[PDB]
Amino acid sequence: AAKIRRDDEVIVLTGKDKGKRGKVKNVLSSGKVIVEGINLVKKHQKPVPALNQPGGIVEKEAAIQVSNVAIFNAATGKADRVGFRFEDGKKVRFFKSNSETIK
Amino acid sequence: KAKELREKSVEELNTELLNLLREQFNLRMQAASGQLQQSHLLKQVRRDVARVKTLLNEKAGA
Amino acid sequence: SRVCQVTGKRPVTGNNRSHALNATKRRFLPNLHSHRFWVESEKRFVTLRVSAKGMRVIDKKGIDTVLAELRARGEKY
Amino acid sequence: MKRTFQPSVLKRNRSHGFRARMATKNGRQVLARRRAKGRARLTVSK
Amino acid sequence: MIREERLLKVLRAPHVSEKASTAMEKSNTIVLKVAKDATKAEIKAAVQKLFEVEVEVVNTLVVKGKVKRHGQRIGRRSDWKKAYVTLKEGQNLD
RNA sequence: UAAGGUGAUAUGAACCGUUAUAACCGGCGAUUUCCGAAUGGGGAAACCCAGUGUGUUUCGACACACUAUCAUUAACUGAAUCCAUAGGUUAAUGAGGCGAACCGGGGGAACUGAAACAUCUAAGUACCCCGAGGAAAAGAAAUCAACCGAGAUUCCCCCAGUAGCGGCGAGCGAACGGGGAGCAGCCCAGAGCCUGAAUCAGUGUGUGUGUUAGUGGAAGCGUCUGGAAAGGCGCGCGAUACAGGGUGACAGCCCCGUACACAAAAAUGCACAUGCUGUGAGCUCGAUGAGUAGGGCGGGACACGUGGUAUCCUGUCUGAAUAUGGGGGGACCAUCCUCCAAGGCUAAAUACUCCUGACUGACCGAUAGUGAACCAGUACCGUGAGGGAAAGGCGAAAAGAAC
RNA sequence: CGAAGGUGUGCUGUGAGGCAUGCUGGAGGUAUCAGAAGUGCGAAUGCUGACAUAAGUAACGAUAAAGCGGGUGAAAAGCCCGCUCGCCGGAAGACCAAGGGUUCCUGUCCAACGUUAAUCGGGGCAGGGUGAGUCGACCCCUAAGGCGAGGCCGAAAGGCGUAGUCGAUGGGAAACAGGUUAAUAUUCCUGUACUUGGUGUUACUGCGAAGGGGGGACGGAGAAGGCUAUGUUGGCCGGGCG
RNA sequence: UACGGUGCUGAAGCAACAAAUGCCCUGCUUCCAGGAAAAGCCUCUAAGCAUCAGGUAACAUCAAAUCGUACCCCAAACCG
Ligand SMILES: [Mg+2]
Ligand SMILES: [Mg+2]
Ligand SMILES: [Mg+2]
Ligand SMILES: [Mg+2]
Ligand SMILES: [Mg+2]
Ligand SMILES: [Mg+2]
Ligand SMILES: [Mg+2]
Ligand SMILES: [Mg+2]
Ligand SMILES: [Mg+2]
Ligand SMILES: [Mg+2]
Ligand SMILES: [Mg+2]
Ligand SMILES: [Mg+2]
Ligand SMILES: [Mg+2]
Ligand SMILES: [Mg+2]
Ligand SMILES: [Mg+2]
Ligand SMILES: [Mg+2]
Ligand SMILES: [Mg+2]
Ligand SMILES: [Mg+2]
Ligand SMILES: [Mg+2]
Ligand SMILES: [Mg+2]
Ligand SMILES: [Mg+2]
Ligand SMILES: [Mg+2]
Ligand SMILES: [Mg+2]
Ligand SMILES: [Mg+2]
Ligand SMILES: [Mg+2]
Ligand SMILES: [Mg+2]
Ligand SMILES: [Mg+2]
Ligand SMILES: [Mg+2]
Ligand SMILES: [Mg+2]
Ligand SMILES: [Mg+2]
Ligand SMILES: [Mg+2]
Ligand SMILES: [Mg+2]
Ligand SMILES: [Mg+2]
Ligand SMILES: [Mg+2]
Ligand SMILES: [Mg+2]
Ligand SMILES: [Mg+2]
Ligand SMILES: [Mg+2]
Ligand SMILES: [Mg+2]
Ligand SMILES: [Mg+2]
Ligand SMILES: [Mg+2]
Ligand SMILES: [Mg+2]
Ligand SMILES: [Mg+2]
Ligand SMILES: [Mg+2]
Ligand SMILES: [Mg+2]
Ligand SMILES: [Mg+2]
Ligand SMILES: [Mg+2]
Ligand SMILES: [Mg+2]
Ligand SMILES: [Mg+2]
Ligand SMILES: [Mg+2]
Ligand SMILES: [Mg+2]
Ligand SMILES: [Mg+2]
Ligand SMILES: [Mg+2]
Ligand SMILES: [Mg+2]
Ligand SMILES: [Mg+2]
Ligand SMILES: [Mg+2]
Ligand SMILES: [Mg+2]
Ligand SMILES: [Mg+2]
Ligand SMILES: [Mg+2]
Ligand SMILES: [Mg+2]
Repeated sequence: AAKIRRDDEVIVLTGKDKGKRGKVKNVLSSGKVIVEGINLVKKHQKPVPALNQPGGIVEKEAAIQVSNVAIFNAATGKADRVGFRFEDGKKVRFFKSNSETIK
Repeated sequence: KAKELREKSVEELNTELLNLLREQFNLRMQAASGQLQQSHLLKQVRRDVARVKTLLNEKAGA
Repeated sequence: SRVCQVTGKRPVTGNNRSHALNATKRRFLPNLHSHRFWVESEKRFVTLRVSAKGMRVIDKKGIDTVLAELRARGEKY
Repeated sequence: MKRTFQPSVLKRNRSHGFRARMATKNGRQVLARRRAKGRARLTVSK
Repeated sequence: MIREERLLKVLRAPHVSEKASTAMEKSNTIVLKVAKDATKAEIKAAVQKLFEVEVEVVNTLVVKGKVKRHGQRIGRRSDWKKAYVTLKEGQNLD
């Protein structure tokens, strides 16, 4: 009964990227998502002779709270909250605005 | 494999259990050396032996 | 154990009171004696560690009634 | 000097061991107290 | 007859060592890590059946586990059993 | 129920799965090493050694089941000793051990107080032992009362710190009666007559109601500051939902939830209804619990310390009448009243919390609160019983510092 | 647009105190009027933690004793190699039981430990290492003693104890020499043996016990005699001629 | 020759004397304080078995499991 899922396109509600969009890459069990291209940090990656890493300042994606994102409604161009309904005896998602089924 | 193994005899399940146990031995010696590079096969085999022993206690004496 | 088999008497505890009412704990033991009772029906003797009250009971009720009570109680004789 | 602890496992287990505690009534009360307190090593016995 | 399932659960691993390589090349004796409850007859039957090879004699010993410290928490490794399996002459094994 | 998973420190590796046998939750099942009541014998717990039987054998040997004790019952057997009995053996059923408090019983202190102390108190307390249940115990008048009457037991408030008891000291301390919670009465000592009729127990079935997984669940944007808005300033909307928690600062409208509405293949509780088995119902005529009541001696309990001391219990010695009779009414007698001992059963109101769920707090906030917020009954100490700690916080996020 | 808390300053009240504000801090605090208190600490040879003092003082654990060269290394009085010196030698050598429980060996490290340094270590980390028919235990047997079916006794618990069953420190079968590993060896290897049980043939034919008997099976002291271990000398062999 | 080692080869290997607190000796002598038990082992028969079972004698074959074994042990590793 998770509202925000993996291949969903979301917008960012709070944080240093308030308004940016992206796709979820994976959802974490702690109530966090990794959205492709948003919460970038620069980790000082240490070289390892095994694994063949030269070691540098790698910029990569950090997790973010599910509360801080919402599913982008591409029709209206905005964020909508997500409800659940049964269609054909099958639990589907829909937008709280316009009562449209999330696909 | 519970549906497949349910459609078998007692002697066929006992034969499969003995072939599983031979595969489990060959995997255990292979992972004893550094040769085995698929560690999940030990778990798959250990579950399938448990499924066979379960169906044997179901088909015989039950 | 100082227990009458017939009446179930048992050493009870009390006090020696002196003239100055000094109380020390004592015991009151039953006057138990082992006695062979002739059972006429079975034509044999039965030894019972019995008090003298129980011997008066056997003299009044009869030994067959008492050994019936001891079997219904579940007591060996 | 000769000190008061001269160890011997046989005498340790015959005197303070598990079956020596379980033999008597009061020894069983010792194991019941240590289980209620939650001792890791319930007795001497290895 | 010892059952084949037990014979499959007796042997754990080969033991690699300088002493194992020496006994293997000189005395033709392999060194195996075996199950702890395994006896000498179960080992001789297992090597004679699962490898199809002729065992002359089996010597066993129990290896006591070491006491290690992960961080500062104490711990103890498992006791395991070690078998010197002397093969007959001419026999060969990978 | 599901799009994400393979418990944690603790990554990684190798994999699984994405519309349904991935995972997760629940029900019923399966497996369930060894020790331990431990139960095949032993034993310095987690080990040693067997026996019998049925199976396999590539004759090397393997696997499985059973074998404790006691009680009761049945069968067989069986001494001195003729029968017999004791004893023996088989078989069946049951028990055993653990566990927080509450309960009933068997035993049972002392310090202390008395400004000493011995009677007394502490106190039938602490402690030990035995047994039981979800509660136990008690319980259906040989009771009170006072010439009016009440009508089993248990519990609460009064009566009343009264009456009394008491080196009449220290102290102990009712009852009658009244107001309440809760209420329920029955059976055998025995024959018949009508015969299965009430009720209860067990076992089924059906319905309802729970419980053990769960489902849906409303409504917000702009701007300023700021690292970050949930804050400020505007303008809206929901509310049977402004309980609570989280989210980068304080969020009814971001999330989880909440109000409300529902939901169970399976197991199971509780109600009814009813089936079956067993059980007897009712009427008549009877019967009416003997080494017992009482007594003597020695103790104990009753508020009552032997006192003028009733009543209750009994270790000892005795010892009645028995319905035309007997007990009690606080020495005792007489009158009167009241009840019927020496056989039993019985729900509720009552006591407690190892444990589970929900919620609450003018309870603590890391020298506090559990000894223990943290791998704590741990480290450590002790032969041992036993004693027994210290120790919380980077940041929003490791972005935990490449070079 | 910076709370509590901390640290200063200024002002104010008769006092306990109060107010404002600078810096730090980075999220809570709370008027008034009432209410309830785990409500105020300098002392209790108070309790717990931290830090002083004496003081860089005493001491650095047997008065068996050290010196030098070379090596390694960031660094050497302490480590390694070497040559000398000294000490024990009925022990300060070697082997075990009890007890401990990996302290054994190898590689690596020097923070802590080591009464100094440490490259070293019984220290840390990783790996390796203990091989049995004959050794020992287990096992057969019992002693003192323990437990104890039944049993006897006892308020209860329980006490004692029969048949039994445990219980060594004692009785009971058998393996020696040489070699080898960084670390095991009467355990491995080479050689040469030995014991007790089995099944199976062959010859022979009285077998049989929980019973009977024998044996096991037993003290102290003393005296020699016969030996061996072992040692000395000679011979022998190899080397030497200072 | 990795200077650690590893491989090959190998003489003589006798006698006398002294000699134990060790062995014969669980002996011998002597004394009084008068010096474990049981099994293994040997043997005797009892019921039983009757030409089978079992017994010993040789030979063959099989088995001998399990646990301990490192290291200190007078000591820096045990009790202090
Ligand atoms: Mg959010
Ligand atoms: Mg008293
Ligand atoms: Mg061994
Ligand atoms: Mg996991
Ligand atoms: Mg057993
Ligand atoms: Mg036992
Ligand atoms: Mg007193
Ligand atoms: Mg006193
Ligand atoms: Mg006093
Ligand atoms: Mg009751
Ligand atoms: Mg009246
Ligand atoms: Mg939901
Ligand atoms: Mg919602
Ligand atoms: Mg903040
Ligand atoms: Mg009556
Ligand atoms: Mg009376
Ligand atoms: Mg009287
Ligand atoms: Mg009396
Ligand atoms: Mg009398
Ligand atoms: Mg009376
Ligand atoms: Mg009167
Ligand atoms: Mg009655
Ligand atoms: Mg604090
Ligand atoms: Mg605390
Ligand atoms: Mg500031
Ligand atoms: Mg301040
Ligand atoms: Mg401040
Ligand atoms: Mg506060
Ligand atoms: Mg105070
Ligand atoms: Mg003061
Ligand atoms: Mg102080
Ligand atoms: Mg100083
Ligand atoms: Mg000075
Ligand atoms: Mg000086
Ligand atoms: Mg000095
Ligand atoms: Mg020194
Ligand atoms: Mg030097
Ligand atoms: Mg020196
Ligand atoms: Mg030197
Ligand atoms: Mg010298
Ligand atoms: Mg000397
Ligand atoms: Mg270590
Ligand atoms: Mg060393
Ligand atoms: Mg240094
Ligand atoms: Mg140092
Ligand atoms: Mg070390
Ligand atoms: Mg033996
Ligand atoms: Mg024995
Ligand atoms: Mg004995
Ligand atoms: Mg008994
Ligand atoms: Mg005894
Ligand atoms: Mg011994
Ligand atoms: Mg060595
Ligand atoms: Mg004999
Ligand atoms: Mg002697
Ligand atoms: Mg000689
Ligand atoms: Mg010269
Ligand atoms: Mg050794
Ligand atoms: Mg030494």
